[PDB]
Amino acid sequence: GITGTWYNQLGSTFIVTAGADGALTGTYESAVGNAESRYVLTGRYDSAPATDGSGTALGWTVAWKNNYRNAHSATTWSGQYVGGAEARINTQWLLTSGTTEANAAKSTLVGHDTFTKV
Amino acid sequence: GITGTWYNQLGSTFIVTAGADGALTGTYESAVGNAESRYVLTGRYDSAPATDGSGTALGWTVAWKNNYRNAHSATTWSGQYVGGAEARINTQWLLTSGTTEANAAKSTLVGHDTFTK
Amino acid sequence: GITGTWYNQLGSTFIVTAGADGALTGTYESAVGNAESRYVLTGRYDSAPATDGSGTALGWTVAWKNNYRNAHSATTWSGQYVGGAEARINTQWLLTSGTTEANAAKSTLVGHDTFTKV
Amino acid sequence: GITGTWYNQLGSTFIVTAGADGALTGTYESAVGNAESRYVLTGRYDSAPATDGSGTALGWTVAWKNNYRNAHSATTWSGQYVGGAEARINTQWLLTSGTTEANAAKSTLVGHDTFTKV
Ligand SMILES: O=C(O)CCCC[C@@H]1SC[C@@H]2NC(=O)N[C@@H]21
Ligand SMILES: O=C(O)CCCC[C@@H]1SC[C@@H]2NC(=O)N[C@@H]21
Ligand SMILES: O=C(O)CCCC[C@@H]1SC[C@@H]2NC(=O)N[C@@H]21
Ligand SMILES: O=C(O)CCCC[C@@H]1SC[C@@H]2NC(=O)N[C@@H]21
Repeated sequence: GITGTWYNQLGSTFIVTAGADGALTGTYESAVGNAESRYVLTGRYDSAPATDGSGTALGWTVAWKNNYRNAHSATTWSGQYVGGAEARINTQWLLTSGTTEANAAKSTLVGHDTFTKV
Repeated sequence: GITGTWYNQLGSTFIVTAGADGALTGTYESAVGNAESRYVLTGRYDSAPATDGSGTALGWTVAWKNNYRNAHSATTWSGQYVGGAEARINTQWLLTSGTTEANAAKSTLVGHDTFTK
Repeated sequence: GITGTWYNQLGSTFIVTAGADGALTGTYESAVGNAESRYVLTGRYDSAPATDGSGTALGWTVAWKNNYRNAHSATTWSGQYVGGAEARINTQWLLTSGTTEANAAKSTLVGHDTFTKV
Repeated sequence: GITGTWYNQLGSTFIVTAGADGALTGTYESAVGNAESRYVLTGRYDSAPATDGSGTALGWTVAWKNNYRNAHSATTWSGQYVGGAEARINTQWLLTSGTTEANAAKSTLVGHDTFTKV
Protein backbone atom coordinates (compact mmCIF):
# COMPACT_ATOMS: atom_id res chain seq x y z
CA GLY A 1 0.00 0.00 0.00
CA ILE A 2 3.07 2.26 -0.14
CA THR A 3 3.07 2.17 -3.90
CA GLY A 4 1.34 5.14 -5.45
CA THR A 5 1.04 8.91 -5.30
CA TRP A 6 1.21 10.70 -1.95
CA TYR A 7 1.21 14.35 -0.88
CA ASN A 8 2.66 15.96 2.24
CA GLN A 9 1.39 18.94 4.23
CA LEU A 10 3.39 21.31 2.02
CA GLY A 11 1.79 20.04 -1.19
CA SER A 12 4.88 18.16 -2.36
CA THR A 13 4.28 15.17 -4.62
CA PHE A 14 5.86 11.77 -3.74
CA ILE A 15 5.35 9.13 -6.41
CA VAL A 16 6.52 5.73 -5.29
CA THR A 17 6.85 2.10 -6.30
CA ALA A 18 7.49 -0.43 -3.55
CA GLY A 19 9.41 -3.40 -4.98
CA ALA A 20 9.23 -6.98 -3.73
CA ASP A 21 12.95 -6.75 -2.87
CA GLY A 22 12.39 -3.86 -0.45
CA ALA A 23 13.19 -1.25 -3.09
CA LEU A 24 11.60 2.17 -3.17
CA THR A 25 11.77 4.04 -6.47
CA GLY A 26 10.01 7.07 -7.92
CA THR A 27 10.04 10.79 -8.16
CA TYR A 28 9.73 13.69 -5.78
CA GLU A 29 8.34 17.10 -6.45
CA SER A 30 8.87 19.74 -3.76
CA ALA A 31 6.42 22.60 -3.37
CA VAL A 32 9.14 24.55 -1.51
CA GLY A 33 12.85 25.22 -1.53
CA ASN A 34 15.56 25.31 -4.18
CA ALA A 35 13.80 22.96 -6.51
CA GLU A 36 11.54 22.72 -9.53
CA SER A 37 9.91 19.77 -11.23
CA ARG A 38 10.71 16.14 -10.59
CA TYR A 39 13.68 14.58 -8.88
CA VAL A 40 14.73 10.96 -8.72
CA LEU A 41 14.34 9.20 -5.42
CA THR A 42 15.40 5.90 -4.11
CA GLY A 43 14.89 4.13 -0.83
CA ARG A 44 14.21 0.91 1.02
CA TYR A 45 11.44 -0.50 3.18
CA ASP A 46 10.77 -3.51 5.36
CA SER A 47 9.32 -5.93 2.85
CA ALA A 48 8.09 -8.12 5.67
CA PRO A 49 6.61 -6.02 8.45
CA ALA A 50 5.34 -7.23 11.80
CA THR A 51 1.72 -8.20 12.15
CA ASP A 52 1.16 -6.80 15.61
CA GLY A 53 -0.25 -3.67 13.97
CA SER A 54 3.19 -2.03 13.87
CA GLY A 55 3.76 0.29 10.96
CA THR A 56 6.19 -0.36 8.11
CA ALA A 57 9.67 1.23 8.51
CA LEU A 58 10.93 2.93 5.36
CA GLY A 59 13.32 5.55 4.06
CA TRP A 60 14.25 7.34 0.87
CA THR A 61 16.75 9.93 -0.36
CA VAL A 62 16.59 12.78 -2.85
CA ALA A 63 19.72 14.57 -4.12
CA TRP A 64 18.31 17.87 -5.33
CA LYS A 65 19.80 17.78 -8.76
CA ASN A 66 17.96 17.26 -12.02
CA ASN A 67 18.05 18.60 -15.56
CA TYR A 68 16.95 22.09 -14.59
CA ARG A 69 18.55 22.89 -11.28
CA ASN A 70 21.05 21.79 -8.66
CA ALA A 71 20.64 22.93 -5.07
CA HIS A 72 23.77 21.02 -3.93
CA SER A 73 21.77 19.31 -1.20
CA ALA A 74 20.13 16.06 -0.30
CA THR A 75 17.17 15.13 1.80
CA THR A 76 16.53 11.86 3.50
CA TRP A 77 13.16 10.91 4.90
CA SER A 78 12.81 8.32 7.61
CA GLY A 79 9.51 7.13 9.00
CA GLN A 80 6.82 4.53 8.67
CA TYR A 81 3.87 3.60 6.52
CA VAL A 82 0.64 3.39 8.51
CA GLY A 83 -2.08 1.77 6.42
CA GLY A 84 -5.79 1.34 7.00
CA ALA A 85 -8.83 3.60 6.55
CA GLU A 86 -6.59 6.65 6.41
CA ALA A 87 -3.29 5.41 5.10
CA ARG A 88 -0.41 7.75 5.86
CA ILE A 89 3.37 7.84 5.80
CA ASN A 90 4.80 9.62 8.84
CA THR A 91 8.34 10.90 8.49
CA GLN A 92 11.10 12.94 9.92
CA TRP A 93 13.73 14.26 7.52
CA LEU A 94 17.28 15.58 7.30
CA LEU A 95 18.25 18.00 4.57
CA THR A 96 21.95 18.34 4.18
CA SER A 97 23.45 21.04 2.01
CA GLY A 98 26.97 20.97 0.62
CA THR A 99 28.90 23.57 2.57
CA THR A 100 32.40 24.80 3.13
CA GLU A 101 34.17 24.23 6.47
CA ALA A 102 33.14 27.68 7.65
CA ASN A 103 29.53 26.65 7.41
CA ALA A 104 29.41 22.96 8.24
CA ALA A 105 27.82 23.60 11.63
CA LYS A 106 24.73 24.76 9.80
CA SER A 107 24.75 22.14 7.08
CA THR A 108 21.74 20.15 8.23
CA LEU A 109 18.05 20.98 8.54
CA VAL A 110 15.59 18.71 10.31
CA GLY A 111 11.82 18.45 9.99
CA HIS A 112 8.78 16.20 9.68
CA ASP A 113 6.48 15.56 6.74
CA THR A 114 3.16 13.73 6.72
CA PHE A 115 2.04 12.06 3.52
CA THR A 116 -1.42 10.96 2.47
CA LYS A 117 -2.90 9.79 -0.76
CA VAL A 118 -5.41 12.61 -0.71
CA GLY B 1 36.24 9.80 -4.43
CA ILE B 2 33.18 8.35 -2.71
CA THR B 3 33.29 4.89 -4.25
CA GLY B 4 34.91 2.42 -1.90
CA THR B 5 35.06 1.17 1.68
CA TRP B 6 34.32 3.43 4.61
CA TYR B 7 34.31 2.84 8.35
CA ASN B 8 32.48 4.85 10.99
CA GLN B 9 33.38 5.39 14.66
CA LEU B 10 31.35 2.36 15.69
CA GLY B 11 33.33 -0.09 13.59
CA SER B 12 30.67 -0.47 10.91
CA THR B 13 31.56 -0.91 7.26
CA PHE B 14 29.97 1.07 4.43
CA ILE B 15 30.72 -0.29 0.95
CA VAL B 16 29.35 1.92 -1.81
CA THR B 17 29.75 2.75 -5.42
CA ALA B 18 28.73 6.16 -6.74
CA GLY B 19 27.20 5.89 -10.21
CA ALA B 20 27.66 8.78 -12.63
CA ASP B 21 23.92 9.33 -12.61
CA GLY B 22 24.08 10.20 -8.91
CA ALA B 23 23.06 6.77 -7.69
CA LEU B 24 24.62 5.31 -4.55
CA THR B 25 24.55 1.54 -4.28
CA GLY B 26 26.18 -0.83 -1.89
CA THR B 27 26.28 -2.73 1.28
CA TYR B 28 26.21 -1.89 4.99
CA GLU B 29 27.44 -3.89 7.96
CA SER B 30 26.65 -2.53 11.42
CA ALA B 31 28.93 -3.31 14.44
CA VAL B 32 26.02 -2.58 16.82
CA GLY B 33 22.26 -3.03 17.13
CA ASN B 34 19.76 -5.55 15.87
CA ALA B 35 21.88 -6.50 12.92
CA GLU B 36 24.22 -9.17 11.53
CA SER B 37 25.84 -9.63 8.13
CA ARG B 38 25.34 -7.29 5.17
CA TYR B 39 22.31 -5.22 4.29
CA VAL B 40 21.46 -3.63 0.94
CA LEU B 41 21.74 0.11 0.72
CA THR B 42 20.62 2.63 -1.80
CA GLY B 43 20.90 6.41 -2.01
CA ARG B 44 21.71 9.52 -4.01
CA TYR B 45 24.47 12.13 -4.25
CA ASP B 46 25.17 15.40 -5.98
CA SER B 47 27.04 14.24 -9.06
CA ALA B 48 27.94 17.86 -9.91
CA PRO B 49 28.86 19.65 -6.71
CA ALA B 50 30.09 23.23 -6.37
CA THR B 51 33.67 24.23 -7.29
CA ASP B 52 34.17 26.39 -4.22
CA GLY B 53 35.36 23.54 -2.03
CA SER B 54 31.95 22.88 -0.48
CA GLY B 55 31.38 19.21 0.26
CA THR B 56 29.26 16.76 -1.65
CA ALA B 57 25.70 16.30 -0.43
CA LEU B 58 24.50 12.72 -0.27
CA GLY B 59 22.13 10.32 1.47
CA TRP B 60 21.38 6.62 1.69
CA THR B 61 18.86 4.25 3.25
CA VAL B 62 19.11 0.81 4.82
CA ALA B 63 16.04 -1.20 5.85
CA TRP B 64 17.23 -3.70 8.43
CA LYS B 65 16.12 -6.91 6.83
CA ASN B 66 18.22 -9.51 5.12
CA ASN B 67 18.11 -13.28 4.94
CA TYR B 68 19.29 -13.47 8.53
CA ARG B 69 17.19 -11.01 10.52
CA ASN B 70 14.58 -8.30 10.29
CA ALA B 71 14.83 -5.57 12.93
CA HIS B 72 11.71 -4.04 11.35
CA SER B 73 13.43 -0.70 11.02
CA ALA B 74 15.22 1.60 8.62
CA THR B 75 18.06 4.07 8.93
CA THR B 76 18.69 7.08 6.70
CA TRP B 77 22.01 8.90 6.70
CA SER B 78 22.09 12.48 5.41
CA GLY B 79 25.46 14.09 5.04
CA GLN B 80 28.27 15.27 2.87
CA TYR B 81 31.49 13.88 1.57
CA VAL B 82 34.63 15.89 2.00
CA GLY B 83 37.87 15.06 0.15
CA GLY B 84 41.40 15.96 1.21
CA ALA B 85 44.38 14.21 2.79
CA GLU B 86 41.77 12.88 5.12
CA ALA B 87 38.60 12.12 3.26
CA ARG B 88 35.51 12.11 5.42
CA ILE B 89 31.81 11.58 5.09
CA ASN B 90 30.01 13.42 7.87
CA THR B 91 26.44 12.35 8.53
CA GLN B 92 23.44 12.64 10.74
CA TRP B 93 21.04 9.70 10.77
CA LEU B 94 17.45 8.85 11.54
CA LEU B 95 16.58 5.29 12.63
CA THR B 96 12.87 4.65 12.55
CA SER B 97 11.35 1.50 13.98
CA GLY B 98 7.92 0.19 13.07
CA THR B 99 5.65 0.64 16.12
CA THR B 100 1.97 0.77 16.97
CA GLU B 101 0.63 4.31 17.04
CA ALA B 102 0.73 4.06 20.84
CA ASN B 103 4.52 4.04 20.87
CA ALA B 104 4.99 6.19 17.81
CA ALA B 105 6.46 8.86 20.08
CA LYS B 106 9.41 6.60 20.61
CA SER B 107 9.81 5.35 17.05
CA THR B 108 12.70 7.44 15.86
CA LEU B 109 16.31 7.59 17.04
CA VAL B 110 18.72 10.31 15.93
CA GLY B 111 22.48 10.16 15.76
CA HIS B 112 25.67 11.05 13.93
CA ASP B 113 28.23 8.94 12.16
CA THR B 114 31.55 9.97 10.71
CA PHE B 115 32.94 7.82 7.92
CA THR B 116 36.61 7.55 7.10
CA LYS B 117 38.89 5.38 5.01
CA GLY C 1 1.33 35.24 24.42
CA ILE C 2 3.56 32.49 25.84
CA THR C 3 2.65 32.40 29.49
CA GLY C 4 -0.10 29.99 30.46
CA THR C 5 -1.35 26.50 29.73
CA TRP C 6 -0.68 24.58 26.56
CA TYR C 7 -1.49 21.17 25.19
CA ASN C 8 0.20 18.99 22.60
CA GLN C 9 -1.25 16.14 20.54
CA LEU C 10 -0.29 13.36 22.89
CA GLY C 11 -2.41 15.22 25.41
CA SER C 12 0.58 16.26 27.51
CA THR C 13 0.27 19.51 29.45
CA PHE C 14 2.72 22.41 29.33
CA ILE C 15 2.29 25.14 31.91
CA VAL C 16 4.75 27.99 31.49
CA THR C 17 5.59 31.42 32.71
CA ALA C 18 7.53 33.57 30.27
CA GLY C 19 9.74 35.94 32.27
CA ALA C 20 10.48 39.49 31.07
CA ASP C 21 13.94 38.12 31.59
CA GLY C 22 13.79 35.73 28.61
CA ALA C 23 13.25 33.04 31.20
CA LEU C 24 10.83 30.16 30.87
CA THR C 25 9.72 28.38 33.99
CA GLY C 26 7.02 25.87 34.71
CA THR C 27 5.92 22.32 34.85
CA TYR C 28 5.36 19.58 32.31
CA GLU C 29 2.81 16.79 32.43
CA SER C 30 3.41 14.03 29.92
CA ALA C 31 0.56 11.75 28.70
CA VAL C 32 3.04 9.21 27.33
CA GLY C 33 6.30 7.58 28.44
CA ASN C 34 7.97 6.67 31.71
CA ALA C 35 6.28 9.55 33.44
CA GLU C 36 3.84 10.30 36.23
CA SER C 37 2.63 13.64 37.52
CA ARG C 38 4.28 17.02 36.92
CA TYR C 39 7.94 17.69 36.26
CA VAL C 40 9.95 20.89 36.53
CA LEU C 41 10.88 22.59 33.30
CA THR C 42 13.15 25.48 32.47
CA GLY C 43 14.09 27.24 29.27
CA ARG C 44 14.77 30.45 27.38
CA TYR C 45 13.05 32.54 24.74
CA ASP C 46 13.68 35.53 22.50
CA SER C 47 12.23 38.36 24.56
CA ALA C 48 12.71 40.82 21.67
CA PRO C 49 11.62 38.90 18.58
CA ALA C 50 11.33 40.34 15.07
CA THR C 51 8.38 42.66 14.32
CA ASP C 52 8.29 41.37 10.74
CA GLY C 53 5.88 38.54 11.63
CA SER C 54 8.48 35.83 12.25
CA GLY C 55 7.95 33.50 15.14
CA THR C 56 9.34 33.71 18.67
CA ALA C 57 12.25 31.36 19.16
CA LEU C 58 12.39 29.38 22.40
CA GLY C 59 13.37 26.16 24.05
CA TRP C 60 13.02 24.25 27.27
CA THR C 61 14.28 21.24 29.09
CA VAL C 62 12.63 18.61 31.29
CA ALA C 63 14.65 16.07 33.24
CA TRP C 64 12.26 13.16 33.99
CA LYS C 65 12.94 12.98 37.69
CA ASN C 66 10.38 14.04 40.30
CA ASN C 67 9.17 12.71 43.65
CA TYR C 68 7.23 9.87 42.05
CA ARG C 69 9.71 8.66 39.50
CA ASN C 70 12.99 9.05 37.67
CA ALA C 71 13.30 7.83 34.07
CA HIS C 72 16.99 8.79 33.87
CA SER C 73 16.25 10.80 30.75
CA ALA C 74 15.85 14.39 29.58
CA THR C 75 13.84 16.01 26.79
CA THR C 76 14.65 19.32 25.17
CA TRP C 77 12.11 21.03 22.97
CA SER C 78 13.29 23.54 20.42
CA GLY C 79 10.85 25.65 18.51
CA GLN C 80 8.96 28.79 17.99
CA TYR C 81 5.86 30.50 19.24
CA VAL C 82 3.42 31.79 16.64
CA GLY C 83 0.68 34.23 17.66
CA GLY C 84 -2.65 34.76 15.91
CA ALA C 85 -6.17 33.36 16.24
CA GLU C 86 -4.72 29.85 16.49
CA ALA C 87 -1.67 30.42 18.63
CA ARG C 88 0.80 27.56 18.38
CA ILE C 89 4.16 26.53 19.66
CA ASN C 90 5.79 24.39 17.00
CA THR C 91 8.63 22.26 18.30
CA GLN C 92 11.07 19.54 17.54
CA TRP C 93 12.46 17.56 20.44
CA LEU C 94 15.37 15.41 21.48
CA LEU C 95 14.84 12.84 24.27
CA THR C 96 18.09 11.52 25.59
CA SER C 97 18.21 8.57 27.93
CA GLY C 98 21.21 7.76 30.13
CA THR C 99 22.86 4.63 28.68
CA THR C 100 26.07 2.65 28.95
CA GLU C 101 28.55 3.49 26.23
CA ALA C 102 27.68 0.24 24.57
CA ASN C 103 24.13 1.25 23.77
CA ALA C 104 24.78 4.97 23.40
CA ALA C 105 24.02 4.73 19.64
CA LYS C 106 20.41 4.44 20.69
CA SER C 107 20.32 6.94 23.52
CA THR C 108 18.47 9.74 21.76
CA LEU C 109 14.98 9.93 20.36
CA VAL C 110 13.72 12.66 18.12
CA GLY C 111 10.24 13.90 17.39
CA HIS C 112 7.95 16.90 17.05
CA ASP C 113 5.25 18.42 19.18
CA THR C 114 2.63 21.09 18.36
CA PHE C 115 1.22 22.92 21.39
CA THR C 116 -2.15 24.68 21.27
CA LYS C 117 -4.19 26.74 23.73
CA VAL C 118 -6.82 24.01 23.43
CA GLY D 1 30.97 16.13 38.01
CA ILE D 2 29.00 18.35 35.61
CA THR D 3 29.93 21.71 37.13
CA GLY D 4 32.84 23.45 35.45
CA THR D 5 34.23 24.78 32.17
CA TRP D 6 33.76 22.66 29.06
CA TYR D 7 34.63 23.18 25.45
CA ASN D 8 33.14 21.63 22.34
CA GLN D 9 34.91 20.72 19.11
CA LEU D 10 34.12 24.19 17.73
CA GLY D 11 35.99 25.78 20.62
CA SER D 12 32.79 27.20 22.10
CA THR D 13 32.78 27.67 25.88
CA PHE D 14 30.22 26.03 28.19
CA ILE D 15 30.43 27.26 31.76
CA VAL D 16 27.96 25.41 33.91
CA THR D 17 26.75 24.92 37.44
CA ALA D 18 24.61 21.91 38.36
CA GLY D 19 22.48 22.65 41.40
CA ALA D 20 21.08 20.19 43.93
CA ASP D 21 17.50 20.24 42.64
CA GLY D 22 18.61 19.18 39.17
CA ALA D 23 19.09 22.71 37.91
CA LEU D 24 21.55 23.79 35.33
CA THR D 25 22.71 27.38 35.00
CA GLY D 26 25.53 29.17 33.34
CA THR D 27 26.85 30.93 30.33
CA TYR D 28 27.47 29.91 26.78
CA GLU D 29 29.84 31.43 24.25
CA SER D 30 29.75 30.29 20.64
CA ALA D 31 32.87 30.31 18.46
CA VAL D 32 30.54 30.20 15.43
CA GLY D 33 27.35 31.69 14.03
CA ASN D 34 25.33 34.80 14.78
CA ALA D 35 26.77 35.36 18.24
CA GLU D 36 29.28 37.31 20.34
CA SER D 37 30.26 36.94 24.00
CA ARG D 38 28.22 35.09 26.63
CA TYR D 39 24.59 34.18 26.54
CA VAL D 40 22.63 32.93 29.53
CA LEU D 41 21.78 29.25 29.52
CA THR D 42 19.41 27.20 31.59
CA GLY D 43 18.60 23.51 31.90
CA ARG D 44 18.04 20.31 33.87
CA TYR D 45 19.96 17.14 34.65
CA ASP D 46 19.15 13.81 36.32
CA SER D 47 20.32 14.47 39.88
CA ALA D 48 20.17 10.77 40.76
CA PRO D 49 21.52 8.76 37.87
CA ALA D 50 21.79 4.97 37.69
CA THR D 51 25.01 3.42 38.96
CA ASP D 52 25.47 0.67 36.39
CA GLY D 53 27.82 2.96 34.44
CA SER D 54 25.00 4.70 32.53
CA GLY D 55 25.62 8.38 31.86
CA THR D 56 23.74 11.32 33.32
CA ALA D 57 20.96 12.70 31.12
CA LEU D 58 20.93 16.47 30.79
CA GLY D 59 19.72 19.27 28.55
CA TRP D 60 20.01 23.06 28.30
CA THR D 61 18.75 25.98 26.26
CA VAL D 62 20.37 29.11 24.92
CA ALA D 63 18.20 31.85 23.43
CA TRP D 64 20.62 33.86 21.32
CA LYS D 65 20.02 37.33 22.66
CA ASN D 66 22.38 39.25 24.91
CA ASN D 67 23.25 42.94 25.37
CA TYR D 68 25.25 42.89 22.16
CA ARG D 69 23.00 41.15 19.73
CA ASN D 70 19.97 39.04 18.97
CA ALA D 71 19.83 36.30 16.32
CA HIS D 72 16.14 35.51 17.00
CA SER D 73 17.09 31.94 17.57
CA ALA D 74 17.37 29.31 20.30
CA THR D 75 19.49 26.22 20.67
CA THR D 76 18.77 23.24 22.81
CA TRP D 77 21.31 20.60 23.58
CA SER D 78 20.12 17.16 24.71
CA GLY D 79 22.65 14.59 25.79
CA GLN D 80 24.44 12.88 28.60
CA TYR D 81 27.33 13.40 30.91
CA VAL D 82 29.85 10.60 30.97
CA GLY D 83 32.46 10.56 33.68
CA GLY D 84 35.80 8.90 34.29
CA ALA D 85 39.12 9.15 32.52
CA GLU D 86 37.61 10.92 29.53
CA ALA D 87 34.87 12.96 31.21
CA ARG D 88 32.75 14.26 28.38
CA ILE D 89 29.26 15.45 27.56
CA ASN D 90 27.89 14.09 24.29
CA THR D 91 25.02 16.00 22.82
CA GLN D 92 22.73 16.52 19.92
CA TRP D 93 21.26 19.95 19.42
CA LEU D 94 18.36 21.69 17.76
CA LEU D 95 18.73 25.31 16.61
CA THR D 96 15.42 26.83 15.66
CA SER D 97 15.17 30.26 14.12
CA GLY D 98 12.15 32.47 14.25
CA THR D 99 10.72 32.48 10.77
CA THR D 100 7.48 33.26 9.00
CA GLU D 101 4.98 30.45 8.40
CA ALA D 102 6.28 30.17 4.85
CA ASN D 103 9.89 29.36 5.70
CA ALA D 104 9.17 27.14 8.70
CA ALA D 105 10.41 24.12 6.76
CA LYS D 106 13.86 25.61 7.12
CA SER D 107 13.66 26.93 10.65
CA THR D 108 15.43 24.13 12.45
CA LEU D 109 19.03 23.06 12.31
CA VAL D 110 20.41 19.88 13.85
CA GLY D 111 23.89 18.85 14.87
CA HIS D 112 26.03 17.32 17.57
CA ASP D 113 28.61 18.80 19.93
CA THR D 114 31.06 16.95 22.15
CA PHE D 115 32.14 18.86 25.25
CA THR D 116 35.44 18.20 27.01
CA LYS D 117 37.25 19.98 29.79
CA VAL D 118 40.33 20.73 27.66
O1 LIG E 1 16.02 23.63 -0.86
C1 LIG E 1 16.71 22.63 -1.17
O2 LIG E 1 17.91 22.52 -0.80
C2 LIG E 1 16.04 21.59 -2.00
C3 LIG E 1 14.52 21.54 -1.75
C4 LIG E 1 14.26 20.91 -0.39
C5 LIG E 1 12.75 20.76 -0.05
C6 LIG E 1 12.47 20.20 1.33
S1 LIG E 1 12.95 18.43 1.50
C7 LIG E 1 12.12 18.43 3.13
C8 LIG E 1 10.82 19.19 2.96
N1 LIG E 1 9.72 18.39 2.45
C9 LIG E 1 9.31 18.80 1.24
O3 LIG E 1 8.35 18.34 0.56
N2 LIG E 1 10.05 19.87 0.86
C10 LIG E 1 11.05 20.24 1.84
O1 LIG F 1 19.06 -1.97 15.59
C1 LIG F 1 18.38 -1.78 14.56
O2 LIG F 1 17.16 -1.49 14.64
C2 LIG F 1 19.05 -1.93 13.25
C3 LIG F 1 20.56 -1.63 13.35
C4 LIG F 1 20.80 -0.13 13.42
C5 LIG F 1 22.29 0.25 13.67
C6 LIG F 1 22.61 1.72 13.66
S1 LIG F 1 22.14 2.62 12.14
C7 LIG F 1 22.94 4.12 12.78
C8 LIG F 1 24.21 3.68 13.48
N1 LIG F 1 25.34 3.58 12.58
C9 LIG F 1 25.80 2.33 12.50
O3 LIG F 1 26.78 1.95 11.83
N2 LIG F 1 25.06 1.51 13.27
C10 LIG F 1 24.01 2.22 13.97
O1 LIG G 1 11.67 8.77 29.27
C1 LIG G 1 10.42 8.89 29.28
O2 LIG G 1 9.67 8.01 28.79
C2 LIG G 1 9.73 10.14 29.75
C3 LIG G 1 9.80 11.18 28.62
C4 LIG G 1 8.47 11.81 28.29
C5 LIG G 1 7.87 11.47 26.93
C6 LIG G 1 8.11 12.36 25.73
S1 LIG G 1 9.04 13.92 25.91
C7 LIG G 1 8.72 14.25 24.13
C8 LIG G 1 7.28 13.85 23.88
N1 LIG G 1 6.32 14.90 24.18
C9 LIG G 1 5.48 14.55 25.16
O3 LIG G 1 4.54 15.26 25.59
N2 LIG G 1 5.79 13.31 25.60
C10 LIG G 1 6.91 12.73 24.87
O1 LIG H 1 21.57 31.64 15.44
C1 LIG H 1 22.80 31.64 15.60
O2 LIG H 1 23.62 31.55 14.64
C2 LIG H 1 23.42 31.53 16.96
C3 LIG H 1 23.51 30.05 17.36
C4 LIG H 1 24.88 29.66 17.86
C5 LIG H 1 25.61 28.64 17.02
C6 LIG H 1 25.53 27.14 17.31
S1 LIG H 1 24.51 26.44 18.63
C7 LIG H 1 24.99 24.79 18.01
C8 LIG H 1 26.47 24.85 17.69
N1 LIG H 1 27.34 24.62 18.83
C9 LIG H 1 28.07 25.70 19.16
O3 LIG H 1 28.90 25.79 20.10
N2 LIG H 1 27.79 26.70 18.29
C10 LIG H 1 26.80 26.31 17.30
